[PDB]
Amino acid sequence: MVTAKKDENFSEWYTQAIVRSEMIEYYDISGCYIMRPWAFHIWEKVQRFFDDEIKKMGVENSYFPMFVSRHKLESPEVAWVTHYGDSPLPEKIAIRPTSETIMYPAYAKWIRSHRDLPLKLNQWCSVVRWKQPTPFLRTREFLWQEGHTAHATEEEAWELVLDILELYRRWYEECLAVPVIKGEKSEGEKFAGGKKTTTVEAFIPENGRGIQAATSHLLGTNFAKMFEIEFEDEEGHKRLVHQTSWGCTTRSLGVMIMTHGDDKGLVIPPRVASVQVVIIPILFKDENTGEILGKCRELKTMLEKADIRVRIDDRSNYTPGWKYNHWEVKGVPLRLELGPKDLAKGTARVVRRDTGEAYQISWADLAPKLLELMEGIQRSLFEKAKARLHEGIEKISTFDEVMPALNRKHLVLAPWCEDPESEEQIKKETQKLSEITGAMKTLCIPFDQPPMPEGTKCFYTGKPAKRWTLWGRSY
Amino acid sequence: VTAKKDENFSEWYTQAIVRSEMIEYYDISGCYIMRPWAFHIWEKVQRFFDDEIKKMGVENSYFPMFVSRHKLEEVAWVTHYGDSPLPEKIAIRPTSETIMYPAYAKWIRSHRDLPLKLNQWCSVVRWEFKQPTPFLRTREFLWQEGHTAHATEEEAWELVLDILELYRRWYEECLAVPVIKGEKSEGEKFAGGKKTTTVEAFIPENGRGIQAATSHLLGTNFAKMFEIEFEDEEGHKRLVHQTSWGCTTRSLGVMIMTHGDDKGLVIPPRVASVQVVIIPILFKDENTGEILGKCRELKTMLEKADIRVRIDDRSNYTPGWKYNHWEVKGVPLRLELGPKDLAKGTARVVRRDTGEAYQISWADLAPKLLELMEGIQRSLFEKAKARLHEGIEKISTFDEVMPALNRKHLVLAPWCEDPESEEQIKKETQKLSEIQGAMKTLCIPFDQPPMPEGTKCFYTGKPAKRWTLWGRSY
Ligand code: PRO
Ligand code: PRO
Ligand SMILES: [Cl-]
Ligand SMILES: [Cl-]
Ligand SMILES: [Cl-]
Repeated sequence: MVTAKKDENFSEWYTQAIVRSEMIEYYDISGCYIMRPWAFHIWEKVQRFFDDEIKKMGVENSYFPMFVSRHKLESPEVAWVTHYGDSPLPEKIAIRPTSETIMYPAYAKWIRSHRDLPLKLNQWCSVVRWKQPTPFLRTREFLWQEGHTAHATEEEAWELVLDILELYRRWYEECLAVPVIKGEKSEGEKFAGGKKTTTVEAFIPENGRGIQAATSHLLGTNFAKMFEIEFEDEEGHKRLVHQTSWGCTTRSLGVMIMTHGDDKGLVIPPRVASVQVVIIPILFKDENTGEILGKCRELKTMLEKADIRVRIDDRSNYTPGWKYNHWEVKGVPLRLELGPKDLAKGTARVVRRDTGEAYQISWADLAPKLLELMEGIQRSLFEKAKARLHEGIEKISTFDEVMPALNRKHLVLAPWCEDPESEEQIKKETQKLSEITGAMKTLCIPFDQPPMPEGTKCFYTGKPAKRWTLWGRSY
Repeated sequence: VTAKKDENFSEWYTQAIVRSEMIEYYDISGCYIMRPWAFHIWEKVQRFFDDEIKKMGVENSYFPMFVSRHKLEEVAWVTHYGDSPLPEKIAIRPTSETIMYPAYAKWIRSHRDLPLKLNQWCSVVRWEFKQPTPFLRTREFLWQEGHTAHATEEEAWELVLDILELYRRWYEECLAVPVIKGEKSEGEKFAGGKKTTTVEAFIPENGRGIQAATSHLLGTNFAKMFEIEFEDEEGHKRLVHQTSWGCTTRSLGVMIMTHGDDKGLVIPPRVASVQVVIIPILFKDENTGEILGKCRELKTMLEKADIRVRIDDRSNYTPGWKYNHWEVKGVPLRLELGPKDLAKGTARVVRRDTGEAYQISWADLAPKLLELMEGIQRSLFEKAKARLHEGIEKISTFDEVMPALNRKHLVLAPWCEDPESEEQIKKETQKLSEIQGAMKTLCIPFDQPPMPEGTKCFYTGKPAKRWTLWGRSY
């Protein structure tokens, strides 16, 4: 059971929710965590969804080495292997922080003709980047997928950037039921070396902080010229390829926990629940023990015929109430209870994890009714989170409105001139003002742009505003 | 491929893997990029094995790749991040055991907590490889590693054998590679384990056995080291009985070696990223769409029967070049479509393993190909199975060893299972080859021939316990 309240000590609540649901075991090396099966199931669900979808686009999986040489890599985040035993290595080598400099010389070799394009590769793997750490959200080693494509034209690459971003929106919004906002990163927050970076952003109300949930980069021709990735044209001329890079990590899991967890623990959206329905037989004295177990197995068969993922917790060595607490901590969306009274009526009692509402459902009606309940729960998790997001964003016009909004734990949407030095000035000014990390930075320039009335000044510099921009305190 | 597989096998292997586009080289020695043509085979066997161990209640997990100095008291030391030194150096994991088993000691308290069954899909780094080659001797490789804890030895041993059977199916049903189940000798088992089981394969071209996968009955020794104890139903503290089991991308190497021929790779249809390559008979600048349009219609029809299909419509290569290209990659089936094929409603299909050709009506295309594919798969297995049984000589005395070794064979010999005799045999077989390469045990096969009363060990003279399989090996 969880005892910390989510709206009181949020970080203690998070620690308790992920430990007591058996998702995480803490580790002696700061920022590394053991990922226990209950978490890994969710990761497998979202991985299967994303892997199928990118296969439909013609992306093929591959595996590149986890080590990278000093020359190919050339910064402060990179872990260096420098010794073997007590002897120093002749040349130190790095553990991959990301694989651009690992794959792209191979791309340079593999690409000769426009007939070789597009090249579309993806890798499921872990990476290492070395603030204070948080399980799932900021860890030193994390699991991810990284996709890397090369195209003959820029327009084709950008289309792929946007298709991938849409997939990431589905990953968060259709699987995890986490609303996100699509936008571009500012020039100082984008991938180093790339042309343009797009992103989905999520919000965490309890601390009012924005978090980058996934990114899709138009690399353009910048890496192509640094790695000499050229192809021959139909015309016969040599051209640089146009590249994209895109990645998504186990941060998504943390975002889901924070988004849907409550004072009793996890709430797992049915689309990623390894167990959607847990069937709990109520055995007390020997009150029709075998008939109960048999009817439970029947119900499991019947529900699996509608592709519902069902476990029967018929373990002897635990009490039913213990089983209720266990699967509630764990976040299983639906609990089905069956006792001698329930066998007598031809019904079963069903409790939704998200709200606690109980239903008596006859056996014949179980499958369609539970499908309806699961779709209701998924949709309701999403809509409540989306409402919290809508009320977490203040639209403002001048700098004076910023500190009040931030202190309500809100994001700000403000007209901005998009000058890069102004972002640094704003970060430092908001840090200083919050003293009396507290800094506000750009989360993204949203795709969905309100109208910009003629003569709207930048909310900070007074120069003409270019676009509406989403700022907040960040992860 | 110019090297001949029976005549210069090392060379044949290197040429065949590179010309097949399965791997790419890298600027850090011993590391190889797995390109999709090979990674897809990994993905298929991974999915099969993972489905089957999930049917057993094994669940996947992830453990960090670093180990502290504190917890370790020939490791790779990470000592800096950026230009900044770490306060204390950390290390890259030597074992996963050293990270998982303290966690196991924490998680297991009561008989209620058993059995615990975990698996990890990950990569592994080994820093001392002698001279590298793809899939066999590499600085980094992929694998799965399963670790379980049970309340009794019988349950753990049951799982050891169930996993071994899954491994047999991995090799034999996916990769069409025949393997032999057995238990390792005392001198070749996992160090602190009770019993190690193995599937073994055989490479006829150099006559070497190669270990395909291992499933260990660890017993209670690791439980004693790490204090993985549980309280049983009567209140007593007992030690858990552990198992571990693993299998690696070396499996891909063994498939190459088994099925490849002088033209190059032959990939079993069950795991081939492309099962059917469609080759339009065209030449540059001629494309009117008639031939490519029919090729696309055929692709759609074959994909409806869940056949994995690729069309090679590249303009700059002649059809002969493409035939050679896809044969060197080892696509099981090629479908040639040209002007007469079009003008008569047929297609010409060629099997990669035998070179036999079929003129097939478009209507019959999808059924027939399914048939062809299953045939190819079965044929690949049974031919290899025959080679395996022709490579094993059943002997009785040491006198027969050196001849059999020189026929590039394995020997099945009655043995007293004394470990020192195993190391003596390694030394002598080795000295004899030098004067003309050592011969070790591969396994004691589960399938034991009858042992006539009073048979003596082929080397020591003492009473024989069991028939043991010996050979040179990888
Ligand atoms: O690390 C990143 O952000 C990009 C996207 C995935 C690969 N590299
Ligand atoms: O190295 C081995 O053979 C065993 C397999 C699982 C982990 N360790
Ligand atoms: Cl653009
Ligand atoms: Cl069950
Ligand atoms: Cl020799």
